[PDB]
Amino acid sequence: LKDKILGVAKELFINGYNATTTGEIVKLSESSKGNLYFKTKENLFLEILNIEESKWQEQWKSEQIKAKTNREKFYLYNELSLTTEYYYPLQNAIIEFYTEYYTNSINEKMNKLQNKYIDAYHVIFKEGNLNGEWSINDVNAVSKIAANAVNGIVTFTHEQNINERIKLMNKFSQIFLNGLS
Amino acid sequence: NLKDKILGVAKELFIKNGYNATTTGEIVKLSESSKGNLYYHFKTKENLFLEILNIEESKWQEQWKSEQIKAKTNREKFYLYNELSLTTEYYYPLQNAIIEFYTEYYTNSINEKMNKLQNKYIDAYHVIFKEGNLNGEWSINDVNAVSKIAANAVNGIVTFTHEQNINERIKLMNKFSQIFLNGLS
Ligand SMILES: CCNc1cc2oc3c/c(=[NH+]/CC)c(C)cc-3c(-c3ccccc3C(=O)OCC)c2cc1C
Repeated sequence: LKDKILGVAKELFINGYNATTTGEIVKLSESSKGNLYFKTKENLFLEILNIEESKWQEQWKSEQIKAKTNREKFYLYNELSLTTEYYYPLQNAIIEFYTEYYTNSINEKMNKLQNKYIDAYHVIFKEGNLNGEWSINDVNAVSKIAANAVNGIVTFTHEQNINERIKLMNKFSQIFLNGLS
Repeated sequence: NLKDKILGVAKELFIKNGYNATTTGEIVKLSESSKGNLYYHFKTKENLFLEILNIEESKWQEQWKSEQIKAKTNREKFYLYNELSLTTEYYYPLQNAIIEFYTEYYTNSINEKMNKLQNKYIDAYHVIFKEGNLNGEWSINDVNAVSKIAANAVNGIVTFTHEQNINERIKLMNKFSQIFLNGLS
């Protein structure tokens, strides 16, 4: 029954973490105070990141076959990253959470959510070493970089023409990938 | 000095209490000023904050100009700048008040000046890349884009890697600086 609440949450969060609150989440939704018990707010929010992280991650599975090689897949995952409505449009809300509501158990809990977000790149780079497109020496490192680099392009340019955004991402994808060969 | 005092008191107020918490009345009283003189200079708390952010911006470029003497070549400069940016986040106090503000207003009016404010930060790369071209450290026939990219690539690495110990994160950032810079030839 209580799956309805998440829609108002995902919606509201993408106003921010601070601005949205347990009151708004219930009253603007119609559900008892107790019924919402994921116990804490940071347990609710952290749950939403997974449903959106998964949604994106299965959209990428459904769209990546168009990329024939791994080199194309890298370009594409980064392009698609800009256009998706999953995960990446919450990233602002995380930055607040990252640097405010962080209990020590929450840190370790959502580190698994981090490792999920790199595995897109981990698979790609490993497969490149396999399919013979390049030779990475420390992949899990190079993935952490490519990912966070990319997240940077996506998040910190949410205020200009979308055709341009894609061009800058493409250029990055090209530079980065070339730095490995 | 009543303008500068307000900015100065506002800053330390924001640092201690955060954007949303700090009130105009507090700023007014503690700087021994008046709501009028505040409205005259700044109009809104929204704007006052931007002026602080611009003062700090200039302190940064001032700081950089001094620190970059340490790095001889433009290759070295690029490495060092990206490091400095990474180390910063750990102890910059306005950090938290900036995240509040940034998310509370990104209004096409307020967002206008926030963009103009990042262009000064991008101009740092723009120089490094430009000057590297002239000494022949690389060939970039498109210095403005690659500047935009580098800026946001670094900022992404700084901001979205708040789990590891500082040793590891400097190791990553330099590995990025290595890969990126390498793939320009
Ligand atoms: C020892 C002095 N250390 C400094 C450290 C700083 O760290 C910053 C970290 C950040 N971390 C991510 C949230 C963001 C956004 C801005 C920062 C600024 C900053 C603030 C206002 C305007 C521009 C900048 C800025 O960095 O750009 C200047 C060109 C900043 C400024 C100074 C002086």
